[PDB]
Amino acid sequence: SASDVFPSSVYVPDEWEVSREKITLLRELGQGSFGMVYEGNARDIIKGEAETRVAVKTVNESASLRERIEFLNEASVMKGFTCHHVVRLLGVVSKGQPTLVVMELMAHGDLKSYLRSLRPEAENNPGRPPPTLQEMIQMAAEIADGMAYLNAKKFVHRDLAARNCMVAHDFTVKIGDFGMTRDIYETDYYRKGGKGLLPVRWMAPESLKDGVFTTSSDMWSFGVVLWEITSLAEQPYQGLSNEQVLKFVMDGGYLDQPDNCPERVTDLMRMCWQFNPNMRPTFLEIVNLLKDDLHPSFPEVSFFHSEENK
Amino acid sequence: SASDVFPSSVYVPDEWEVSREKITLLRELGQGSFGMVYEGNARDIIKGEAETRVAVKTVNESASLRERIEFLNEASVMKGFTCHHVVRLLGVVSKGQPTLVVMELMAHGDLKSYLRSLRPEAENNPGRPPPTLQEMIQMAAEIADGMAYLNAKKFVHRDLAARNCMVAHDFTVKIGDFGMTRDIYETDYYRKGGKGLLPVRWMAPESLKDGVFTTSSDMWSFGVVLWEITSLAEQPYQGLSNEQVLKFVMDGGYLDQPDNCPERVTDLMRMCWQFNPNMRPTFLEIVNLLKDDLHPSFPEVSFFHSEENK
Ligand SMILES: Nc1ncnc2c1ncn2[C@@H]1O[C@H](COP(=O)(O)OP(=O)(O)CP(=O)(O)O)[C@@H](O)[C@H]1O
Ligand SMILES: Nc1ncnc2c1ncn2[C@@H]1O[C@H](COP(=O)(O)OP(=O)(O)CP(=O)(O)O)[C@@H](O)[C@H]1O
Ligand SMILES: [Mg+2]
Ligand SMILES: [Mg+2]
Ligand SMILES: [Mg+2]
Ligand SMILES: [Mg+2]
Repeated sequence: SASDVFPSSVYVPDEWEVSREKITLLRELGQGSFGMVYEGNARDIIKGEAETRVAVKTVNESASLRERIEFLNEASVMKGFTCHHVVRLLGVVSKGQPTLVVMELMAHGDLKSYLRSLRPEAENNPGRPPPTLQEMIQMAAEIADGMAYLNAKKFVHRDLAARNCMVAHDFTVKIGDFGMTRDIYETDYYRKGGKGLLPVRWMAPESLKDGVFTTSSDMWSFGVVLWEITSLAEQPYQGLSNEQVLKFVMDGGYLDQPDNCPERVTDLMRMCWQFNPNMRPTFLEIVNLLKDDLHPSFPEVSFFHSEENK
Repeated sequence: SASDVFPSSVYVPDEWEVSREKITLLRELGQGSFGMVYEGNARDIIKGEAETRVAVKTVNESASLRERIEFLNEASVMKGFTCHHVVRLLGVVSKGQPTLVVMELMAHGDLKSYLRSLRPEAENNPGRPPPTLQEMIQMAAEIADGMAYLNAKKFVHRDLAARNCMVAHDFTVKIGDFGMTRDIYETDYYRKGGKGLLPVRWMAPESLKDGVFTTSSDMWSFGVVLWEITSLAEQPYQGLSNEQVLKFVMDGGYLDQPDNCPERVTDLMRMCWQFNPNMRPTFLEIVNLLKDDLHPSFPEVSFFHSEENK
């Protein structure tokens, strides 16, 4: 026997582990500043499905230690989430280099790019109109549901923005990009000490001031996401500097409604941009304002309608 | 930088990992033939709970390679289950020796021992009567619910018996012991080639004959569990040899009702012991026969009543 060598050498297998050769990579779907996203195809990673289209997130070998730490923690938080409106983790490859994070493919990429492509002028226009009021309401409901779920799990996303909302083949939007996501179970807030690049244009006054992040500051970013949707992904506060935005927002400033913004959307933004974080709605309330005019499938898949929303 | 060393050395942390020093062990709750079960106490393994009473499963260093393999696979299947009527995995310790599997404490141990302790004669009698009809129906419903869940997840337990049903502080019974559990997703059965000690007294005729195991053969074992409950954990087929049991059951034999067995319990056994596996009920049907006379909390916690039972 070599049963003494066993507990030393083979450990409890990680459920999430997929064998590297099961992954075939097709093309680049995105370059971050240190993170590649590929479209790919995977053999036998979902029970019953012989092959599964997928997105594969990696970090380049130029990744800093901090970047590797963050990707590592992004990978872990994703393991805990199961929601139709949150980008699904499907597997991890940790045996060898590079480390792959395998996720459901969101075929139309991120919302920001998607919105910009729907500008009439866009060189990459897909041949359909910009979003209808209906579609914008459906988008908002999906995003808020997904955010509602994460808040029910006691995480604050901290980086909600159209660039981090992913759009599927059927046009369903889902929250992605959990690098900045923090557990808030014990205290209901996450406080950040000083230095650390986070985009000030999506941030709540209190976060700008005290580095405090709550589900209510996610609500602030949600308003900015509504704004991107109704402006087809303009730059918020164009022609002001980050520094100028910081001051303005901390003083009570916020964005204007985009031209011809629907009154319903405008109304949600006003709620999102209440200075007092206590006064902003919850994501569950957002979904509740929208629930009567959504696709019929929404109740069958949403977090809001599920039993888990106890 | 040493960012090149990182992907080599630190991997995605396993969510289930608990640090060994968080575990304090109090006393032995059971010796298997190669597996210790301890009562213990764990610091900070459930969010919100400062300390958690627990059961800790290990294997001794005398464990064979096959035994270590099995414990390893028992640990993995448990990771996938979340049901009030299935013994909950809480964590694993894989850093160092020995490997610990940390589970919810089932304070009254296993049903078999529990039943025997309720015999009036028992030296270890706790000072309460044997189980009432009501309590036996509640037990049966809990076990069938738990088995219903596992079947919904496409696993066949293969070793259901009072010795593997665990009894909690509040007297709730839950399925445990997944060493023999097999995935049946693709085919709906698991076939076993020849050698491998499995107790013939809990087994279906077709399993005895063809080494085939289905949810319907789990239903067979469920009947035997009803029998143990109504006989206060007698030996099934006492005074016959395994060999004799094999032949008898394969021929159409089964157990007699125990003395003064309730007609309701008798009725379930008859269903469980239909020779044709197609003719036996499903665990969901069992729970459905029992649902109107169960504790009020049953619908709030059961698999049967949950949305997941889609
Ligand atoms: N699951 C998925 N399916 C399809 N495309 C995806 C995808 N995840 C990301 N992408 C594409 O790649 C781009 C970058 O994605 P993501 O937001 O995950 O990268 P990132 O480099 O910003 C992560 P971080 O902010 O933690 O460094 C997205 O804007 C999107 O178009
Ligand atoms: N979660 C738990 N809480 C309390 N006691 C437990 C327990 N799990 C097991 N025990 C006690 O230890 C005994 C052995 O438990 P278990 O059925 O897991 O051991 P085993 O050695 O039979 C596993 P295997 O069949 O895979 O080798 C049980 O009959 C029970 O009394
Ligand atoms: Mg990036
Ligand atoms: Mg991003
Ligand atoms: Mg044992
Ligand atoms: Mg056992």
